[PDB]
Amino acid sequence: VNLKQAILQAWKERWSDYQWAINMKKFFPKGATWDILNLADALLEQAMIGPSPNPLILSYLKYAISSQMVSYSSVLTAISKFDDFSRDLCVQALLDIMDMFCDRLSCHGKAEECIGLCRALLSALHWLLRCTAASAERLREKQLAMCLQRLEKTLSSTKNRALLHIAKLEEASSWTAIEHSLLKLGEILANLSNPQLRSQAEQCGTLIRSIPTMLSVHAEQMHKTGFPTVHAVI
Amino acid sequence: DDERQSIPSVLQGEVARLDPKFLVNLDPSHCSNNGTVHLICKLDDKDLPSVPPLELSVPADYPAQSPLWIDRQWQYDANPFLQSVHRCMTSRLLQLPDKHSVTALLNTWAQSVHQACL
Repeated sequence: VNLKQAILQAWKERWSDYQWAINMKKFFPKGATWDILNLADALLEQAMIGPSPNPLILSYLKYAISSQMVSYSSVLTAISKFDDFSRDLCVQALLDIMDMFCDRLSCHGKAEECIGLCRALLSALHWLLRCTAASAERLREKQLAMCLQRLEKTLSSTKNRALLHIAKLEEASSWTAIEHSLLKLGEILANLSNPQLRSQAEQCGTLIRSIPTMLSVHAEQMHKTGFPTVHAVI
Repeated sequence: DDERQSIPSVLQGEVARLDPKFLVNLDPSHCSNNGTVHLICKLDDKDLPSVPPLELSVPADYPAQSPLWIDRQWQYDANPFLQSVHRCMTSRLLQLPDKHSVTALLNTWAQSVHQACL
């Protein structure tokens, strides 16, 4: 219940924006239950805000994602149903912070928290798939280019591939739905937007399709040598 | 005569008597035998927290700059405030002659973090 007056007091004044951590630690029991942290404050504030970037809060978001519960932030930015609204102004900052968030690595949860975060980021990728749909008309490609670029970026191999495989082997229906949505997006993307556009999206689609294929596919070559093994054993 | 049960006694014995403002735990065990320490510390006081250090020490001669800031670049370019904090920290570190990760390093880090408010 304290979270309401807490966020009220927070937004009510323009604090130093770094003394916020101290003010929170003081006003909060400092370890009672961190599931009522800024994690949901961003979304519950942006809901009523709608067509507004809500500044002075992204700084708090950054000072939180510095060292806080990354899992809750991930699941809450995943379940954020902003594709329907498609503000293209707030979701832009959301993808920007998510990029630097997923760039380096995740953190340890000493439990299946990692698998939960993986499922969350899978749902987040599903959400990102709607970027081209929100940018199909674009009568009033900027967001589409950046979204497909971040999509391609997030596919760093030997880092998340095993995690995505685990996630896919932990539940299928969600993954099949994501694949069907990807197919639908690729089909809807059959318009000649640009040379780079509608071309790299297919590449990311094939990459996503190859994600559950295998992780150690035999790609070696140039083995110019008559193998005597089979010869001798035969 | 051999330990066979734990890390070097001197380090844990000395760090065990530090302030309650700090909190020490262990990362994935990549320092089983020689390093014998991989600590993560979170300053809990009337100040804004920050990224934790690595704290990997060497034998008791202690020429050990234990933290190496593996996540220095992005986690410190995230905000200009903590970036300047890190810069002040680094400028303060080099003046320490034969610093000690156990006490001196963490003490200077906490001092800089508390002076960060200028």
